[PDB]
Amino acid sequence: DSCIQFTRHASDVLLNLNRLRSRDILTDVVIVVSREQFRAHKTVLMACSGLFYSIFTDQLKCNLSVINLDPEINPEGFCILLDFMYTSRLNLREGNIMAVMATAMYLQMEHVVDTCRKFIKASE
Amino acid sequence: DSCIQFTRHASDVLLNLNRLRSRDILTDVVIVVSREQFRAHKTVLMACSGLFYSIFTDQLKCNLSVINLDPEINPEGFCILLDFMYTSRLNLREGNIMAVMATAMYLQMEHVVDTCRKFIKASE
Amino acid sequence: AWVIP
Amino acid sequence: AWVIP
Ligand SMILES: N#Cc1c(NCC2CC2)ccnc1Cl
Ligand SMILES: N#Cc1c(NCC2CC2)ccnc1Cl
Ligand SMILES: [Cl-]
Ligand SMILES: [Cl-]
Repeated sequence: DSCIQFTRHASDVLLNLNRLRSRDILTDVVIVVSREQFRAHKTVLMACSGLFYSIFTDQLKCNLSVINLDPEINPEGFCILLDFMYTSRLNLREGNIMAVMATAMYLQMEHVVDTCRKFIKASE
Repeated sequence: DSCIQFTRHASDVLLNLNRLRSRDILTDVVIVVSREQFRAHKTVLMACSGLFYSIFTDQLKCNLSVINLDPEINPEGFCILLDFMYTSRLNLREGNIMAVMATAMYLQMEHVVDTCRKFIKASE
Repeated sequence: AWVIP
Repeated sequence: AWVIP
């Protein structure tokens, strides 16, 4: 069923979560990538990334306020993926597709990986 | 704009936030309505409700783990609105529209209020 | 917005 | 799904 649905709701929720992120409101984690720091909400990171879901469902790790990622991870690539988590928008460019696909494979973000391949398989 | 967008992303994020809520994963607040308890995430409540946004941006209130709502609030009405926050789906019925519109006006949920009126203005 | 899902 | 927003 009887339920009615508000089409822009899920996107409106995301818009607000990103405004809370930009204003540093109720952010509970710091992600460190090559000496650069990214403040986020653990639940948004879990909802998006299979890696972060594994990290925050771990009895010891769920308690950490700071998470250091693999040193190979480019901070720009991570920043472009953190923005996608919060906006549904991916700033995919020829200059960053390699760095962004490598960051999405690591974070277990299947849909980013999928399209990332398609753009290079068409570029070749 | 150059950005590409994944259409189901925002809804997929919401689907996962609701699965975390159902499994009681990283829930940080307890909402009390007429002796009944609702476990949620403060950021989702803020993203949806103008009342909860005011509560969790308040220097003293943001620190509370338990929030007691006005006694007039029906727990079923609140439960139906908490489900809408997490799913974008509203279980609107003739038997609950009065209790659900009164709960949406209090929580400052303009879009629920708007449609709630429309259904009664057409019922009269 | 509201629609039938 | 991917689209041009
Ligand atoms: N949150 C969350 C979550 C999940 N996050 C990883 C997303 C990349 C898929 C996967 C499965 N189930 C849950 Cl509850
Ligand atoms: N979160 C959040 C939020 C907000 N929540 C209330 C929603 C009912 C609208 C309103 C305005 N700005 C921000 Cl950051
Ligand atoms: Cl993804
Ligand atoms: Cl609303």
